[PDB]
Amino acid sequence: LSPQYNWVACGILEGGLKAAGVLEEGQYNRELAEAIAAKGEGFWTTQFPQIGDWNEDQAAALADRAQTCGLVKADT
Ligand SMILES: C[As](C)(=O)[O-]
Ligand SMILES: C[As](C)(=O)[O-]
Ligand SMILES: [Zn+2]
Ligand SMILES: [Zn+2]
Ligand SMILES: [Zn+2]
Ligand SMILES: [Zn+2]
Ligand SMILES: [Zn+2]
Repeated sequence: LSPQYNWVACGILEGGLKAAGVLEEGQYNRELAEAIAAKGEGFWTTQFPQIGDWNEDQAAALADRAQTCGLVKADT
């Protein structure tokens, strides 16, 4: 795994997610995704469905990085 997947980078991720206040104990991938997407919900995402799409796709990407870092549990 390239330098972007070690426990250091993963630490930065966890730090980031705790700073955003989206990460919580016993959390699942999908839960975290909804949380990340809820934080960027507002004017741009409602008035523009595509930005809404982008938002959720990023949230999805981050929750996945989080899952690989073992920050959140796999879906059931
Ligand atoms: C060990 As902890 C406070 O990041 O769940
Ligand atoms: C997997 As955790 C949020 O207890 O460091
Ligand atoms: Zn914990
Ligand atoms: Zn998309
Ligand atoms: Zn949606
Ligand atoms: Zn995914
Ligand atoms: Zn932790």
